[PDB]
Amino acid sequence: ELHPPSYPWSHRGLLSSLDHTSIRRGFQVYKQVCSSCHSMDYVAYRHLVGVCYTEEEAKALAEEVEVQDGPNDDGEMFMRPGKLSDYFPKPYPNPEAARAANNGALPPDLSYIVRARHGGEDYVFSLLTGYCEPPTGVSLREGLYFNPYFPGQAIGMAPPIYTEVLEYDDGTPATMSQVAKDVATFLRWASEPEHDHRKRMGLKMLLMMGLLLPLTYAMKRHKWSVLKSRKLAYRPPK
Amino acid sequence: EFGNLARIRHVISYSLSPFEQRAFPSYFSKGIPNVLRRTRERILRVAPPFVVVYLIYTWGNQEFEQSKRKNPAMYE
Amino acid sequence: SHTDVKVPDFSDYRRASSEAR
Amino acid sequence: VDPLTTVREHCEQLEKCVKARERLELCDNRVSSRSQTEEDCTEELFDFLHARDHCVAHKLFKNL
Amino acid sequence: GPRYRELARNWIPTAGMWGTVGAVGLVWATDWRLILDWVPYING
Amino acid sequence: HPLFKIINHSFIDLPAPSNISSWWNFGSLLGVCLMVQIITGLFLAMHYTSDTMTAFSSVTHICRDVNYGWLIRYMHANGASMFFICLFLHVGRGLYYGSYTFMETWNIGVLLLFAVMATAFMGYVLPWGQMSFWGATVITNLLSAIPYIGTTLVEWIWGGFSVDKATLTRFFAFHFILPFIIAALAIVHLLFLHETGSNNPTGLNSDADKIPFHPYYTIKDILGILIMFLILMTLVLFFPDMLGDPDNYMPANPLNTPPHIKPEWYFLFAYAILRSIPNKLGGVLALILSILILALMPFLHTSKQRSLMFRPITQILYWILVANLLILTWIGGQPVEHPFIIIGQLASISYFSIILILMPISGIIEDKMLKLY
Amino acid sequence: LDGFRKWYYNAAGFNKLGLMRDDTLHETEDVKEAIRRLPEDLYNDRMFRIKRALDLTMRHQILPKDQWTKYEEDKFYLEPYLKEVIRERKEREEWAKK
Amino acid sequence: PSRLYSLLFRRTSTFALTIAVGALFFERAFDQGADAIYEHINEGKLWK
Amino acid sequence: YSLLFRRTSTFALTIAVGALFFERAFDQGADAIYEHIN
Ligand code: HEC
Ligand code: HEM
Ligand code: HEM
Repeated sequence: ELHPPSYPWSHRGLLSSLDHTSIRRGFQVYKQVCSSCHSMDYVAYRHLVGVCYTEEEAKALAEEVEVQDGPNDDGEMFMRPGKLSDYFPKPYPNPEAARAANNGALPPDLSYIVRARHGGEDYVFSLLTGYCEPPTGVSLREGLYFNPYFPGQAIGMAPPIYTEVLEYDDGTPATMSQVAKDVATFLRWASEPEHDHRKRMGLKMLLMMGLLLPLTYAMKRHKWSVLKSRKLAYRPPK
Repeated sequence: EFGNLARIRHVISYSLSPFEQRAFPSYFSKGIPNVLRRTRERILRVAPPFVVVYLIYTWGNQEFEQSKRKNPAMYE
Repeated sequence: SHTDVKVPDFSDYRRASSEAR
Repeated sequence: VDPLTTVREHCEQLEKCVKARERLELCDNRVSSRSQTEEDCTEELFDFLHARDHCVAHKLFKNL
Repeated sequence: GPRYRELARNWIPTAGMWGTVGAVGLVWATDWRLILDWVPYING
Repeated sequence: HPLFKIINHSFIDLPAPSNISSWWNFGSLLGVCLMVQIITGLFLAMHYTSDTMTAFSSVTHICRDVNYGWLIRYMHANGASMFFICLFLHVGRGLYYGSYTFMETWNIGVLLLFAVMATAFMGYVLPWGQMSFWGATVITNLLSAIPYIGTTLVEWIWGGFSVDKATLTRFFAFHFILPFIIAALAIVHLLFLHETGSNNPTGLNSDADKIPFHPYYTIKDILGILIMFLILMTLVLFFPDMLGDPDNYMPANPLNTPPHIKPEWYFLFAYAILRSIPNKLGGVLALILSILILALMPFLHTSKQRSLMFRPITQILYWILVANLLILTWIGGQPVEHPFIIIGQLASISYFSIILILMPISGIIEDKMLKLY
Repeated sequence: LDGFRKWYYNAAGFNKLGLMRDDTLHETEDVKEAIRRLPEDLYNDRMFRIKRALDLTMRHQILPKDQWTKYEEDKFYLEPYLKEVIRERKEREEWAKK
Repeated sequence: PSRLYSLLFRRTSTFALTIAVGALFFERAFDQGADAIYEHINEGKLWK
Repeated sequence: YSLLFRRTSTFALTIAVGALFFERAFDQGADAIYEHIN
């Protein structure tokens, strides 16, 4: 299988953080295009605050999807409006529903779609832009498009990003690529909500060890100088 | 414990106080020569096994690829 | 006896003010 | 215009892609032309594709 | 090793017996139910 | 004071050789790593649930909702990796410098190595990912190889027909309880050693030159702890997934098996050997011997010199052994296809022939060169 | 064979620490019995040579080339005393065997 | 009886051997006996 | 040396006080560096 090529991502930087406008744009993409079939279960409206949206913007986004509580005296499936503490919506009620609404194929939860894939984010982009006409000599069953990157090159998922599929609220031209890069950044974001933070800890950590090591070594060399200067002499009485 | 470890005789041993001596006497002055001295006494025993590991690793990779590469003569 | 040979020179090591050191 | 196509456009112009595609071109012809062969350009296509994507990515983000 | 030979003989029976004891215990503890089965006793 | 006497007797006034290199730091690092693992493990245990419905959810809740829970989890995983790095270098120091002649210390060591491998295996099963479930089934299946009682034993451990919740919960209990047994065995390891004292890289009797430990090998150990913490935090804070597998971030699907199943790196050398032997049982046995061959090592010493500092032919054989250990680590990763298999088969043959045959013959030849034999 | 033994003696490297060959023997029970039977001056030179080699290994240094131990010069002092220990040891073993 | 001591107890291993065999059989008897005793004790109140 | 390096007690005080300030200072500088990098 074709290994996805290395792309010059900003967050790939060692001391570089994630571009948060790209995470906001990639969250929009999911909200509009890929949410209806995939499930971001482990990501909730609460996680976004302080990353892509404010408290009121994320509250409005959460109030945009109703949820089910069902604790009514008799009402057992009561469907509430949804809140910040609520998690992202699910595409299908159960695994079977997924198989049913996706030609038998199960769309995997994207909660950690990238940390899952070996190629990493690159792979996601490779495929998102990897739908390709099947090389002469091959055919597929349903919604299966030869995708070189996808294992077997037969992904049930039909190509979901057509240029100008959705309009970015920021207005950045919604070209297929600009959309695949944004959703790869976002999917990366969910898989590690602390990419940035971890990197801040790594910076300070480096600096701290950077001052402690030299010093500790010095001490190691104070308390070991005594011996390292010891001069031995053999003086048989003769 | 100390005192009953061993029996030596007539071996005088001089030393200096830590604060009285330079911390890194000629550190790079002789350190480099010594490190280099050291590397040349051990490089012939250490390095050639890892060199042939590198050759076997590359070989395996390339051989594997060729193995995977379709047989042109086949299917024709 | 005990005087024939003197302290070997540690000059090299010696850091040729003590409070400062 | 999709930046992707643009980048691919240029990279494909690269002799590397040119020659790679040439092989793939011969391949597809042979695959379709030869009845005896049940072979395809999946095996060779990804060779060319890999090369193309390699250089494309090398500079694709510049547009994005 | 003549001396060793003689001493071995002396320990052979007791050694084997200890082994025998272990074997017996093993079957009982493990409830082999195959060696035990042929044995008159039956677990059920 | 009867509590301070033991502490003084083992860490302050202990007579240590003055010339031991940085390799002698590594065992102390292992002890620190053990604590670190225990501490991080305790802070994983306050939020982890050993239920197959909720184990992956609890791990994601640790990474996403607990304050600095991602830090403690990835510190635990990369500290297991650092534990195995320090363990391999500790065993390599023991093999190179002839420290296996301390036979009781060596045997308590190989018991500790078996316990640490079992602990890491069940700990890797614990997050209940795709890779954990298929990995568990695989090694549990290894037991089935047993000639007569194999099936029962496997089913016992699994606690059912196939690994399922029954396993996860008992694996959580065993993974919790074994590092304390490892700590007790490490105390026995330290005791069986102080009776004899540590060895030196020259391999000679260092009784004429011994120094205290408090000011000389304590600040060293502190410096080694600082360097090991630097490598651990640059493994955690910068490349948190370079040693793990991506497929462990998917939930455990019994209906799908990840096509590429590879045990973690530090098990790879063994994995290679197992795959190499055609017979299943043979593989299991060889695998075990792979670790056990070490225990067998103190009976194979045929030289009149303890260390390899003055033994160049056995030095060459030792570095060839390290070389094909790295080769077996690589092969395990490679899939089943030519020519990875042949290398694996040879590499295993060369590994067992160098440890069993070539080193004692080389030691006899080296004794003959010095007009000793 | 003589020149190749000198080359191996240089490649072994204990002469660079000023050691003899018999200083490098692993102290088993027979070796410690042979060391105990040494005269006082030979024992004191052996202990000083071992201490100096340990100090040089501590500082990661070697002796200057004029101070190394010439293969030809090395003396196998412990050897004579050792053979006896082994001989006596074997005799005793044989007696028990029989 | 001296025979017992002379044959079964004198040799420590036999001392164990007899214990081992005894254990192998004790279970059978004790189990069955206690079972029945229990059965009799609760003669009528059971699943049967 | 005559203030914080003469007797252990004096040494202890400076350590506590200095550490007290170094903490914030380190974070502050890190802020610049972190923001600088990003
Ligand atoms: C209307 C349907 C639909 C939309 C829209 C959709 N997907 Fe999917 N996706 C699927 C189905 C069905 C599968 C499972 C197919 C399979 O595994 O063969 C899938 C599988 C995937 C996989 C798994 C590939 C692998 O390695 O196994 C990734 C990654 C993925 N989708 C990403 C996306 C991204 C990114 C978007 C939008 C930005 C998106 N999808 C939009 C239906 C969709
Ligand atoms: C008593 C001490 C320990 C406790 C309480 C403990 C507890 C846990 C718990 C609750 C988990 C599951 C959650 C997680 O960490 O991901 C876990 C995982 C793990 N533990 Fe331990 N552990 C201990 C010691 C060790 C040691 C000593 C090792 C190394 C041999 C080890 C290796 C692992 C590994 C590899 C994992 C899987 C990490 C992952 O999910 O990616 N643990 N441990
Ligand atoms: C549980 C992991 C282990 C820990 C924490 C540990 C710890 C230690 C410590 C503290 C010492 C004394 C100082 C030193 O390290 O040199 C030591 C010595 C030693 N250990 Fe380990 N050890 C471990 C595993 C092993 C294993 C698996 C082996 C066998 C391969 C081993 C063999 C030895 C030997 C031979 C010594 C004596 C070394 C010498 O003085 O030359 N240890 N160990």
